[PDB]
Amino acid sequence: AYRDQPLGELALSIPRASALFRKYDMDYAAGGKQTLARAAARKELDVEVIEAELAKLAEQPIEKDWRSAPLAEIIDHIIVRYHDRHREQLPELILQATKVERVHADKPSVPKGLTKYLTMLHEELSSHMMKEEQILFPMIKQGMGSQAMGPISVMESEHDEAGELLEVIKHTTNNVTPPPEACTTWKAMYNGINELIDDLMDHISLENNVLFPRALAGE
Ligand SMILES: [O]
Ligand SMILES: [Zn+2]
Ligand SMILES: [Zn+2]
Repeated sequence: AYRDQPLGELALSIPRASALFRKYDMDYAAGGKQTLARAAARKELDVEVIEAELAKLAEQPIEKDWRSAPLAEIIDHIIVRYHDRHREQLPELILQATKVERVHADKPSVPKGLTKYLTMLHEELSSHMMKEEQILFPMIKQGMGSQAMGPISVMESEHDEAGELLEVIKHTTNNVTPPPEACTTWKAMYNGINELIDDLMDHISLENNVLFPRALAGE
């Protein structure tokens, strides 16, 4: 009965359900408590079609269940797979945007402002990830999460803010769709933005749907 399960649960139990949700712009990362039925109702989408899509994906076995992994292992994975990867992706994308805005400034379809908006995202992310790595994650590792509800809600507010900056980047790039005039840098950059959105959503999902709720529950 997938329509009745929360998005976050579905994304964690069905391999690549996250990619299905991305296609429909369903926020499983910050909106993970919503039922699929609700999220579908909000978007005016046929849930039965989405349920069939999920059933086909569930045919693949699941590769690794983060729902049961120890919190310290989740944290080290976040740092290596997501935090450090964002520290490399974003500056690359900023450089590519700088060049595109420079060279194609006079094309009517150029994504004007993209360099600044990627830089804003990068700046918010850098300070956010440092708070996590230096202050919050160490306390969660020592089993102190159930006394950290204040801090954790602050981090979830910051995840929501990063979500808003993603929407701005989407808006500036026509939902990350290159015009017919785009060169290979411009196309590659848009592919990299999509990759960044994928990773960021999986990163935030892992924190909002697994790490933080388990830590608050006393792990
Ligand atoms: O994060
Ligand atoms: Zn993080
Ligand atoms: Zn975070």
